[PDB]
Amino acid sequence: GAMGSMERASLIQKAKLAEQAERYEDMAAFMKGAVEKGEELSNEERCLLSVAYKNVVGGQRAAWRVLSSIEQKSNEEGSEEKGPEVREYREKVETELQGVCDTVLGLLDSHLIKEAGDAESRVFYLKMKGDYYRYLAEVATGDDKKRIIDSARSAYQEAMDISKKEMPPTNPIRLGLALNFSVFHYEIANSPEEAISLAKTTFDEAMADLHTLSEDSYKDSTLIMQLLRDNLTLWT
Amino acid sequence: GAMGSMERASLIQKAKLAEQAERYEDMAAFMKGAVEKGEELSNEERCLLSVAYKNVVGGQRAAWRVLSSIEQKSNEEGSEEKGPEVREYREKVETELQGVCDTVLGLLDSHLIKEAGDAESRVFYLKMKGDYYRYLAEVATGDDKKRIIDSARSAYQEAMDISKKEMPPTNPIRLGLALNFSVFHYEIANSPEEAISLAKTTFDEAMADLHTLSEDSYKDSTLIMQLLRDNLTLWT
Amino acid sequence: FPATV
Amino acid sequence: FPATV
Ligand SMILES: *SCCNC(=O)C(C)(C)Oc1ccc(Br)c(OC)c1
Ligand SMILES: *SCCNC(=O)C(C)(C)Oc1ccc(Br)c(OC)c1
Ligand SMILES: [Mg+2]
Ligand SMILES: [Mg+2]
Ligand SMILES: [Mg+2]
Ligand SMILES: [Mg+2]
Ligand SMILES: [Mg+2]
Ligand SMILES: [Mg+2]
Repeated sequence: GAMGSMERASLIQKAKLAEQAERYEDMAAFMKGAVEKGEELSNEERCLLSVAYKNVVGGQRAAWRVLSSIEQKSNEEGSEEKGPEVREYREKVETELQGVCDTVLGLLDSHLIKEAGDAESRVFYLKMKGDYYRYLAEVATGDDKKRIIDSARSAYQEAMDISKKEMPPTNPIRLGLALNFSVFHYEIANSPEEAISLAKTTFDEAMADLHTLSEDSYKDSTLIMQLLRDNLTLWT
Repeated sequence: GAMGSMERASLIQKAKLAEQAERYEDMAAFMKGAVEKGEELSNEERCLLSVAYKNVVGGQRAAWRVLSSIEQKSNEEGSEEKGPEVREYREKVETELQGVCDTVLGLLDSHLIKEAGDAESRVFYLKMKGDYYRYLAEVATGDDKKRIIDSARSAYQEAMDISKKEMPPTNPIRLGLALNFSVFHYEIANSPEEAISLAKTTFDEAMADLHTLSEDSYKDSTLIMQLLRDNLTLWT
Repeated sequence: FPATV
Repeated sequence: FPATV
């Protein structure tokens, strides 16, 4: 690790600076170094890790979609042949994206998940595992595609089972997990009815529990509930 | 060069793809590879080179400014000591920025400027040379700062002298050079009166030549004239 | 695209 | 910041 010589606390401090400067690649590298110190992460530190990689891979996904669309148009009838360059460059971006996903999955497997015993940590890491397998599935076209999809499903499912047993229905991590697993069903698994059912039941069961919350918790939960509603509106 | 094995035309094609995907680091790497083929660049290719590096260094400058502001606040009275991390990370971003500027300046010196004989190429490369020395000056605090400032000044001045002799006053490259040299005077050289004079005279001499232009050229020239006006409004 | 967090 | 191109 190039971060092996930097103090854990300094890595965390610099991750926060990198976030302020919108330097998400640096942020991710600092958080990878922090994870590799071997200690468990606090709630705030788990948020830093997830924000850094979500922004890095989100930019890669957006670029991959632009290039994939150009590549599809180049393969339509009446399109002038332009050579291998579009495919090559799409492949370059795809391979980088896969590398980032493999890095995150590697941190989760070595050894964040196995030491995560509380629901708030374990559900969040298993949600991340589902997310990064989902990003791998978005670009998969080969003989492991079904296994990649199933890996995402299995991680999400374990997170769901824990979240339903151990968290209230308004817990933001439970809500965000459900939001993303619902998207998995709709976009990856060819299961729009499951996606819709999950989003609706999650939203309704959260609504019924809002009365138990403080004003600040209510704000946190309703924010994610609105995302579930936005997806339901998109899908119906 | 990692791009040494890729065809020039393929590098240009991929630079255009990278621009569409907003992958400016890749764009810059592809254009560096294209320059290193040793052939002169067309007008479109000079635009690709400048767009790629302007976006890379522009992001570095924005991040450096965020970090420098945090570092200044940390050095005020009543600020709790936070250790060397802010300075270290500002220095990391600064060193990367300097590296990009040195790379661009190196391409200009080896050998874009010396083979550029037409005004449209030579003025544009000398403007770039001024710009990248200006970016080095923004972060300079040491014993070479005056020489760095003078290097920017000298490049801008040579570009100005050529532009006034060889281009009409509405030429967009002449206008953009004047815009940036005016900013150099205001922000780098502690010469706001020179900055204002240059912007005003450039704007007025362009106005008087608009009557000679087609509708499309008029659009191109008035776009940059409005930037000169925006700066004049900021400064007066 | 749909919303994810 | 002022405008540059
Ligand atoms: S962890 C980063 C801080 N949180 C957030 O940015 C928002 C979207 C406000 O909250 C949530 C809520 C639930 C989840 Br699972 C996440 O995951 C990143 C974020
Ligand atoms: S070279 C990139 C294409 N041009 C532009 O983006 C705009 C700003 C429209 O035009 C100009 C005009 C004059 C100059 Br010197 C530049 O330099 C990049 C750009
Ligand atoms: Mg230590
Ligand atoms: Mg591939
Ligand atoms: Mg169920
Ligand atoms: Mg060749
Ligand atoms: Mg320095
Ligand atoms: Mg003069």
